[PDB]
Amino acid sequence: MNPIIYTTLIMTVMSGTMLVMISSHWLLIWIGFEMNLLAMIPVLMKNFNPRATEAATKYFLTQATASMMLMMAIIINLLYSGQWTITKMFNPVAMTMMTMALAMKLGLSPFHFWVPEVTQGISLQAGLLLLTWQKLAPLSVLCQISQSINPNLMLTMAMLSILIGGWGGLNQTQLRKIMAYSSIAHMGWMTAVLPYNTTMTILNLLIYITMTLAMFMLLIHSSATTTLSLSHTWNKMPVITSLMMVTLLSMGGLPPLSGFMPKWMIIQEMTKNESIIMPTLMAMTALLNLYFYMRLAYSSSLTMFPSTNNMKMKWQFEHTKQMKLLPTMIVLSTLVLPMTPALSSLN
Amino acid sequence: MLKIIIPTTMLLPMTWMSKHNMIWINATVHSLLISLISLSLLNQLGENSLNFSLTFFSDSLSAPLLVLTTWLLPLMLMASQSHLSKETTTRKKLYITMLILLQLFLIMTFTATELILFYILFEATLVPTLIIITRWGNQTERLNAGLYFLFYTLAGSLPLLVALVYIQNTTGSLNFLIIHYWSHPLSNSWSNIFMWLACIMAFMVKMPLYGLHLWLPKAHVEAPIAGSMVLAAVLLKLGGYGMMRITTILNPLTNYMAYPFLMLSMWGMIMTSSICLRQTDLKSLIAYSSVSHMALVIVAIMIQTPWSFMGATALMIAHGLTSSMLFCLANTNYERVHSRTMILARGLQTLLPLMATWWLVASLTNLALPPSINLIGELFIITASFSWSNITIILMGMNMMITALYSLYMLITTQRGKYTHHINNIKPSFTRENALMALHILPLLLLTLNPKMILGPLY
Amino acid sequence: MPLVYMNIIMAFAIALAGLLMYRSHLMSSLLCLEGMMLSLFIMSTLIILNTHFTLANMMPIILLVFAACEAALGLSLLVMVSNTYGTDYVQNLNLLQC
Amino acid sequence: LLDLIWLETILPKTTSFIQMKMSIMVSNQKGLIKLYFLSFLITIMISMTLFNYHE
Amino acid sequence: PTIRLQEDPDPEDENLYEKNPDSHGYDKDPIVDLWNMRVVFFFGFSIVLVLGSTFVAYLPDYRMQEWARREAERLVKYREANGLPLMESNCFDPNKIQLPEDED
Amino acid sequence: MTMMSGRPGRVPLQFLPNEARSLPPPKLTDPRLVYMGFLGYCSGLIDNAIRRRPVVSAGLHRQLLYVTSFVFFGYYLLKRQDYMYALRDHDMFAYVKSHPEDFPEKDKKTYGEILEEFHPVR
Amino acid sequence: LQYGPLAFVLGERTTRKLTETSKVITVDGNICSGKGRLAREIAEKLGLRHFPEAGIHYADSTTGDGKPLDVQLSGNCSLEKFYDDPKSNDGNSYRLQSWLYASRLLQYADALEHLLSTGQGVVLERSIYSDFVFLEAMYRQGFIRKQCVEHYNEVKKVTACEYLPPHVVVYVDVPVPEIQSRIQKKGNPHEMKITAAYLQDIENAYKKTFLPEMSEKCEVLQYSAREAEDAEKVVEDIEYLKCDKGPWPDQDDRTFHRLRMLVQNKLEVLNYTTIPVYLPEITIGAHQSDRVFQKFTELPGRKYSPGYNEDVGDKWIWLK
Amino acid sequence: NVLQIVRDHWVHILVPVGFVFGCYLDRRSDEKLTAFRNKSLLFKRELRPNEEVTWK
Amino acid sequence: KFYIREPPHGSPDWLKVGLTLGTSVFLWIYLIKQHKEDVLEYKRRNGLE
Ligand SMILES: CCCCCCCCCCCCCCCCCC(=O)OC[C@H](COP(=O)([O-])OCC(O)COP(=O)([O-])OC[C@@H](COC(=O)CCCCCCCCCCCCCCCCC)OC(=O)CCCCCCCCCCCCCCCCC)OC(=O)CCCCCCCCCCCCCCCCC
Ligand SMILES: CCCCCCCCCCCCCCCCC[C@@H](O)O[C@H](CO[C@H](O)CCCCCCCCCCCCCCC)COP(=O)(O)OCC[N+](C)(C)C
Ligand SMILES: CCCCCCCCCCCCCCCCC[C@@H](O)O[C@H](CO[C@H](O)CCCCCCCCCCCCCCC)COP(=O)(O)OCC[N+](C)(C)C
Ligand SMILES: CCCCCCCC/C=C\CCCCCCCC(=O)O[C@H](COC(=O)CCCCCCC/C=C/CCCCCCCC)COP(=O)(O)OCCN
Ligand SMILES: Nc1ncnc2c1ncn2[C@@H]1O[C@H](COP(=O)(O)OP(=O)(O)O)[C@@H](O)[C@H]1O
Repeated sequence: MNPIIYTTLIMTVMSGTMLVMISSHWLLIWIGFEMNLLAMIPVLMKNFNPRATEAATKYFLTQATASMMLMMAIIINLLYSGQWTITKMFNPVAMTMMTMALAMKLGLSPFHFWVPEVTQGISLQAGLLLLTWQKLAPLSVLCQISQSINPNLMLTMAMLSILIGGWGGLNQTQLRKIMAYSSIAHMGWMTAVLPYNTTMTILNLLIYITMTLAMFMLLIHSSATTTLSLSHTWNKMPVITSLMMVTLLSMGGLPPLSGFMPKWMIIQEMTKNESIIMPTLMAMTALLNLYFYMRLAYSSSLTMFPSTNNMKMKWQFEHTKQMKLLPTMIVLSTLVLPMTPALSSLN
Repeated sequence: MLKIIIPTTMLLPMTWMSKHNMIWINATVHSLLISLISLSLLNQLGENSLNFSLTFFSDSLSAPLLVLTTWLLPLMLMASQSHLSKETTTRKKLYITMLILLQLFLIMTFTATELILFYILFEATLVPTLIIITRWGNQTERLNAGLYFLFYTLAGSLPLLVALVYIQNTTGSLNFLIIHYWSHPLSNSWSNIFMWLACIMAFMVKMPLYGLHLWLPKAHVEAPIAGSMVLAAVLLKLGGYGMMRITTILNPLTNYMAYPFLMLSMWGMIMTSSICLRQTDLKSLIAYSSVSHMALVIVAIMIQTPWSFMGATALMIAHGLTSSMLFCLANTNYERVHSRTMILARGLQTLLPLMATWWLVASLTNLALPPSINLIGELFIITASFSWSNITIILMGMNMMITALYSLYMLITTQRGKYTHHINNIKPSFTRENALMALHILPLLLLTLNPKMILGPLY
Repeated sequence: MPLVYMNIIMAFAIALAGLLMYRSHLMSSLLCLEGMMLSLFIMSTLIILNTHFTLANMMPIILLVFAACEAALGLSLLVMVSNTYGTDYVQNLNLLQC
Repeated sequence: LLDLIWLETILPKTTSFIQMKMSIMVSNQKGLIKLYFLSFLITIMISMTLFNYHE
Repeated sequence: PTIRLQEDPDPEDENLYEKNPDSHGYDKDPIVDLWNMRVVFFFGFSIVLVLGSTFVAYLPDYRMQEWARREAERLVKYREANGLPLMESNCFDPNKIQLPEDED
Repeated sequence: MTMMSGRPGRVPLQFLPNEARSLPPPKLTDPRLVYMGFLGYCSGLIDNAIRRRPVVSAGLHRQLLYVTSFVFFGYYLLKRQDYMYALRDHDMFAYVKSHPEDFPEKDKKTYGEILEEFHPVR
Repeated sequence: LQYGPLAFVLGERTTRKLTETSKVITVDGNICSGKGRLAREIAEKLGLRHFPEAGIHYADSTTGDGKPLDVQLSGNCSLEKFYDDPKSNDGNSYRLQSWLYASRLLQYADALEHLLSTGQGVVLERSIYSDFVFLEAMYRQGFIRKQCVEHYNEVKKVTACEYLPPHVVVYVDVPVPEIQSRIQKKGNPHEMKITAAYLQDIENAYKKTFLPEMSEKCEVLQYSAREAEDAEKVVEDIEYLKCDKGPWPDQDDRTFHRLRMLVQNKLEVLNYTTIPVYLPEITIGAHQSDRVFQKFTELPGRKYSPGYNEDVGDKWIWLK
Repeated sequence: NVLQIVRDHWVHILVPVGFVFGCYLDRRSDEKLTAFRNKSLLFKRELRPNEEVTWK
Repeated sequence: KFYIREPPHGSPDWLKVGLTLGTSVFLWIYLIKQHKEDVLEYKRRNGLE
């Protein structure tokens, strides 16, 4: 693929997201989703092989079904009230359709099956893009229509997302599938607090995006897509594996690391309403994500696995392409908790 | 109290800027100086606490714990440098960095005025300990031990956080002074019962409570020597300190609620003391002894009387010192013979006489020989329990017997008898090990000379 | 609503169920996708004509445009799939699991 | 009997067994779009019935 | 190869007394080891231990024990001389306490 | 639930309205700004470490730029956060003042008049 | 500026630099045949860059300073001990074969990078497409196991598919008795132990797999021993080849861009050499790996990046 | 000759400097809690002819 | 001693170093000026001086 064509496609994906984010008309939001999907499909197939083709096909089918349900919800809302503005969604059936369609777009359980498969079938760069940038638009729409949400449905889907993310990620040896299941669980966390405070949703999204970017950039830096491939990195770059371990600690939610900030705040917010049982269950379930992060850290950093002979040659060469934003992303993903009150700037 | 906090954060770059052959010297010297500085916190008042600022305060309950932590750091530095000789410079600096971060977290934990900051620091203490255990441990089970050390803690502490924030939505503050002054009774309802359990079970799992103690033998046996020292000396006392702090809001629900934990603690001290009688590993025996003593402390905090609180404070300090000394003593033999089996090396009094004297003093202090502060705390707790109910003297009494047995048993198995014939590499004791033992043991008797400094705020 | 509105919504539901239930061919599911788009066009046109929303009369046309894109996209993918297996069967898209 | 077997059986081993079984249940999917698109249909119908009809 | 991989043999432990018969067990460098011993002994026993015990022993009475004793002596003297009871069952004056109007 | 998005008089993408100029600016020695500079220094050190350069000595201009950028962003971040908290307090006080029926200041009772149940510890 | 997407967007295009003499040339032949002299002569006459055959220490000559490093920190294999004890129980034979394949892959990447950056032709002795014959000669003699051959095939399958085959393959044919006589006259005491079965296996591997399958990609120039000394005749034969049958003419500018990004960044080239397949011959335990890596990092110009080692005379570090 | 000695033993001032800085910061923190200085019912006192504050 | 060019030479890239230092000093000067103006403006609005 031409570099100019690739740049144009990335800009089109971004422009679709911003069109969703700046629009006041439902038709323009649907158009932004359409344009984003159309430009996103070739990015998944940038390196051509049967697995990438299958992943792109599954992604296209899922997103097309979700977009059709979105259009149906918009049309029903227009039928019961001639309103095109993105607002309190005057019809409950249309709101259920919208919630289900946006959940399918986000990968929320039980519309979650496509995320691990698509993430596994594509490269690490496309996985980074899919798991970071592709969450903004549906979450922005959900934040906009939060007042008319049915708390039961989204809370059910969020709890299911956390549970399924933990359980599914428990069984994975492939790094991309581990990332996909972590994404599902974090999606559940962000959607659990949406009916109560959108600022907490935005904060959680930002922290998750920073952590995911750092993780994926570290996985790109050391060309590892499996656990056994990552177990060789200590014999080539030990600092990378050390930073990887601290990043995994932060993603696990342990204090005083930055990954503790969102959950903490979310729990606090849910106790400002009554909502006592749900945060307790959510934390107890997030312990599973912590477990498989810890297992990865055991495999890559806290123990030394056997290596190969040809690794010696790799000692003589250096990394040519250097990611400029990796150190800042690592620092933000680890040492940011003392700046917690700055979240007031989000609202 | 930044005059103690800042010097540790300065210990960090001093370690990372030191020459390759001068890290241990600098770390030890400046840790000792920091301990000397922290000695000034013992000048406490009789009515209120030393309120340094809006964020930090010193009470009569936390000052001895802070002094114990700052004193323990140089001891761990001295103990660690023997088995890390072949390690590279960067990894040695990383190990020292982990120890310094742990000490900083503990120092900030023992003086936080708010309960949520206390929670954050008391949970931040997990990361360096887990890294130390799972990276610098010796055998393969260490990984499993780390997992047992982690989730056992978090499963107890995640509910507490919820309870904490809930309280701040009801009373409007988590500051310990405002909490104490504006205290209100707890009603007898299911919501209040579960609030009590959420507030209590984290500290229970930290002590640990009998039945919730399975993480401790694993973690304390698989960890390196400094990890074992800090785990047994200070990290167990976080649960007791937190429980003594949090019990101010749980009255009068505590009388009804405590019963199962009291029975668990008493029968569990009996059971763990009995377990110590049949143990083939030397480190596991010390771990289970720690469990027994902490069960006694749990009973003391739970019955909620002034004498019981003084006993709990004294016993916590005494147990910290004694357990650290015992772990170091065991590690000397392990470093000699590269095995933890207790019957492998026998008759060591013949080969190492002064080391046998150290063993004798440590075993004597473990069984609470008077007038050591071990016995002071134990006797105060026993008197409080007798006032609570005259039948407790049975169970406590049985403990006082079994303890002595296993303690002396340990000594008799290691020092007396005839030496193993085929073990021909028992080198003479170094100055470092003898100095470590002396620096463990002398403060104990010095504290006995002046006991009101470790009796807590109820004095 | 009249009977026409429920008939159109019923057609949309039938097409959605048809897409969600795969038999063997990808082309059949693509056809169900186009059926959903057609039903949405009809429903939106009826709602706009009934209420005399003049400026909204252009929205269905725009809808059709993006429909074409979706169709083209699907067909493109279909070609690649066939080139790998010689058939358009969805049973062959099983290299990736959960 | 108590420390090495039953205290282990109840708290940590039961938890590990349950989590492993649920992980095997959740992650054992053949990757066929037919099956979980049928699941999507079931989910949509259930959500339209249980939550949407009760407003 | 009947082997599973290439590994170094397990090395034997080095004895510090072999190269330095008076080793102190601190370091393999004799000068560094000697100075480690010196600093540990000086700053552990000479500085922290003895001077810290001396400092703690002479800590000024902020717990207010002698003050409480003198106050108790004054109160006991006054109450015994005036014939008042030494201690009263009420620590608060009942004149400042308003009990509820009705107990039925 | 959005609390402050619909607040009247809000300019969409201002990040610092003119009213915020009425508040005292954060001091240049604010410990939060010092922590932001520490974050910049840490980023510089990690940048040196990843590229296999002497961590403490490799690039002084790069480390200086890191620290300066972090401080520069943190100053305005702190300004906006302080403005938001001031707005919250102002709105709270105005609402309390304008709704006296909802916030009644009832009679204060001394502890000599309130009956508190006593629960003995025994 | 470093080559990349930006350099390709504006200006730089590879296809304009190819001036009918790009012509990657490899000259194959059995052991002790005069293929090196023929390669040097071909490069001299045609004005192409000659690449001496990649040995155990090829990677050392291209990084840091060109001086070779210790065998413990580089290679961890010996050809002399392969000749002495071909059936060693420490897996020296397959370790040497695997390291040699990796070195040949690195050399091919270097040659391709030079050709694509400058447009000047390159001549090579052996290539990744020719290495397998030695492996076959090891397998038919019982020197290595079948799992070693399987691992070699996996690495070759994932590596050699990303490059282009040579334009012209030159072969020098020497009879096995003549090879033995040349080895005898050479005087190296280790090559004297090469049995005729080994050389025969190499010759069958060549003449039955290498030439028949490389004749489909491009025409093969076979020369006997006597007609290999006349280098000018061989060169003039090379100048009259009609090369329109291989993948090379079907390479447009985007595939050249991809190949150029692949040949640089040698870590990407060597990625799949160290796949986590645990054969005892090539697997190294954690303790030895740690020791050898720590030893490597203490070399005079290896701890930091090439321009940041002040112990070899690097200045103004604190402004780089 | 002291250049080498300093470059070797300059890390021995970090901890005393940190201690002094901590004392200074503690004094600065004490400076911000004077809202009830010489105002409590128990210790309220008429100032001496020369002194300005009862405690710093 | 390098066998290759080692594009980073003994002397640093003076253009990039100068740009970095200039950006840092410009940012610091702008921050100081902004803080001064903010303090003056606040004092004016609240009428302290
Ligand atoms: C809370 C209070 C405040 C504390 C804040 C939190 C902590 C500090 C901030 C954290 C970030 C700071 C440093 C980041 C860059 C570190 C990267 C690195 O590799 O360092 C090596 C580097 C040495 O490398 P080199 O000199 O080029 O030559 C040796 C070779 O590189 C040889 O290198 P190699 O690559 O060949 O060796 C391989 C090695 C290399 O692997 C590593 O070095 C691991 C480094 C990972 C960095 C941490 C990750 C990101 C930050 C998160 C921190 C989490 C904190 C929260 C608590 C949880 C703990 C994890 O990997 C291993 O061996 C695997 C061992 C497995 C151990 C696993 C434990 C790792 C996590 C430990 C993190 C602890 C916090 C950082 C402590 C500082 C570390 C230098 O260390 C340094 O020299 C820099 C550190 C000190 C610089 C600051 C000093 C300033 C100047 C002194 C004057 C002070 C001014 C006072 C003001 C008043 C005037 C008087
Ligand atoms: C090797 C051979 C050994 C045998 C030979 C030994 C020779 C004799 C030496 C032994 C001395 C015998 C001791 C007998 C008692 C005399 C000392 C005693 O009188 O002093 C006490 C004082 O002792 C000190 O108070 C206790 C020492 C303080 C202990 C602190 C430990 C140092 C810090 C190190 C770190 C600690 C870590 C643990 C954290 C809790 C009295 O307390 P006090 O009634 O008031 O004094 C009243 C008058 N004042 C108040 C004006 C002073
Ligand atoms: C893990 C660390 C997370 C950090 C995240 C990245 C940090 C760097 C990103 C820099 C942000 C650039 C923004 C500055 C340009 C001006 C744009 C400005 O006009 O935006 C305004 C708003 O300003 C931004 O929102 C503030 C962004 C600040 C982000 C930092 C907060 C992170 C929480 C605490 C973590 C510690 C931070 C440490 C910093 C290094 C618009 O207000 P408004 O249009 O009405 O709100 C839209 C959303 N609504 C309506 C739904 C409410
Ligand atoms: C390794 C072992 C560690 C595991 C121990 C973890 C168990 C801890 C105990 C359970 C804590 C749950 C409580 C969470 C915080 C409660 C705070 C609170 O006060 O909320 C109550 C409500 O209380 C609750 O909602 C609690 C319900 C419990 C839900 C979660 C159940 C978790 C498991 C319960 C049984 C476990 C028993 C203890 C563990 C035994 C050891 C295995 C009041 O809320 P309102 O709705 O406003 O009521 C007044 C107006 N109506
Ligand atoms: N892939 C290989 N496997 C085993 N031996 C090899 C390999 N490549 C080269 N050699 C050894 O290199 C030696 C000489 O190489 P060769 O090219 O035939 O001679 P010359 O240097 O004169 O051209 C021979 O002993 C040959 O065995």
